[PDB]
Parts: sequence; structure tokens; C-alpha cells
Amino acid sequence: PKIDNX
Amino acid sequence: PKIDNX
Amino acid sequence: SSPGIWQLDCTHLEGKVILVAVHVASGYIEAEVIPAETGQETAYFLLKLAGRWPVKTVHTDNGSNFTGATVRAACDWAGIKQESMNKELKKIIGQVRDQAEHLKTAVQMAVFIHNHKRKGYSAGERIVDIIATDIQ
Amino acid sequence: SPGIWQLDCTHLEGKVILVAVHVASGYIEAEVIPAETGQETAYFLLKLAGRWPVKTVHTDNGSNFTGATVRAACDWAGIKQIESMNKELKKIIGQVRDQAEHLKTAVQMAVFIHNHKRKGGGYSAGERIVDIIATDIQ
Ligand SMILES: [Cl-]
Ligand SMILES: [Cl-]
Repeated sequence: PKIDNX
Repeated sequence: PKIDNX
Repeated sequence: SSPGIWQLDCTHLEGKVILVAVHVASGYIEAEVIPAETGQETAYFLLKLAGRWPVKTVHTDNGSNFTGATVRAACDWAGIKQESMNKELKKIIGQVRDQAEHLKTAVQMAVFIHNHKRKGYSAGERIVDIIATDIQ
Repeated sequence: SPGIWQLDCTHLEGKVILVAVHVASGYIEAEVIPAETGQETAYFLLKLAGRWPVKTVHTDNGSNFTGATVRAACDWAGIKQIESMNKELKKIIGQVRDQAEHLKTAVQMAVFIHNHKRKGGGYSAGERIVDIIATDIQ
């Protein structure tokens, strides 16, 4: 969900 | 012997 | 317009992946070796570029590392809209390669030579002049 | 003086961040590095020097500067050898931290915010550095 991952 | 190592 | 336009390409040496961002108007380049040609590493490289220069549009090859979510998410956040140069960089890398143990070091020496070589002005001079002018 | 940078280190989450500041503009380049060693410091300065016209870099002169590697990179590149700034950067990293899984990503978001923020007709650090260098070129 974060900008770089998930 | 090189710029980044030895 | 063309103050904010960059082109991003990949190139390959020694089994390793190099991304190259070219400021189209000046020919100035930023390049580095990355672990792998994935969305995540591509997004990190663009986020770095975007904090350093006023990047408005980046033209890419539209392949596998651009189909997923991360590059799109970094470009959205940073406000970015979505091979002679690879050959030239490779030329310069081969001329300095034996001076560094690591390819990553050679790449950066080549970026330095490319950006500073006198052609009146170097690419480094050209980019700053183009962007400074555009600021009014 | 368009050519003068200061290089400092700063620490978060057990990780090492180098920060280069262009003294005249306040523009910064910063990156997480795996360790505070001559080799990694030398790589960081070689990158910087290919990007901007770096003539002098002021460092803290500690352990990573006593060896050969930073000296060899600065000789090659032609480089001669604000704790507020580490605090300002850490403030911005804390405000974006939960948006990124990795600290390295948060650092670069923070560099973006610092370099592009407009504190007023009153420019950003990114505008200030290009204006200072272009003026000097002519
Ligand atoms: Cl690519
Ligand atoms: Cl340091």
C-alpha cells in the first residue's frame, strides 16, 4: 500500500 | 590499485 | 515545455542493469547501475531524479517495469507526466573501466566525462542555462 | 563559491545518510549508504561531481577521510578538500516516513520536498542553485 511496496 | 579499491 | 522533458532508457553491461535519464534539450545525463530492472528500482531512480531537477515529463520504453503500480505512484506523487546515447556512454565506460574495480564506479566516471566534456559549452552548462532561462 | 559544497553525515533507524549541501543555495543531495566508509563516501562524491560543478567539498574530516579512496576520487574529479540542515531534513523525513516502506525512499521524498519548497516571487533551493551556477557560467 506504501509508495514503494504493498 | 584502483580508484575504488586496492 | 522542453525544459522539463527527460527520456529514460535502460542499457546492459557485464550482466548488470544501468538506467540512463537524458535531459532531451541539453543532452545532460544521470545514470546508475541498479540491482534489477523492476518497477520498484525504476521508481526509486525517478524519485531521486525528480528531487534534483524540475522533471515534468519522462518518456520511457513502456515495458515490463512500467505496467505495475510503483513507477506510476512515484510519478503521481512527484507530479511527473508519463540508442546513440547508450552507445556513447558505453564507449566512455570502456575507456575508464580498467581504472575501477566496480562497474558502478566506472559508470559514474563516464557520467562525469560525458557531462563535463567541452562540445563552447558542456551538457552540464547547457542544462543549467536552459533551466535558468525558463525560470522567468 | 558557486563551487562550494559541504558534506555531512546523519543517522536514522540504524542507517547512514550522507548529505551534500550547496552552501550558497541550500540545495541538497542526500542518500542512504550501506556504511560510512571511504569507499561509499568516495562513490557518493563521484556521483555528485558528475552532476554539478563541484570545486571544493568541506567535510567533517573523520575516519572515512583518512584513507586513500575519497582522496583518489576527489583528485580525479578535481575537487579540493547547518546541523540545522540535518535537523530540517529529519523533520521532513518524519513527515513522509509512513508513506514509504523503506527509509531510502522516505529520504528521497524529503530531498524532493526540501529542494522544491517555495518559502514565499521567492524561489526554491532548486531554482536558487541553477540561477547561481548559470550566472557564474557567463
Ligand atoms: Cl527501462
Ligand atoms: Cl561523513
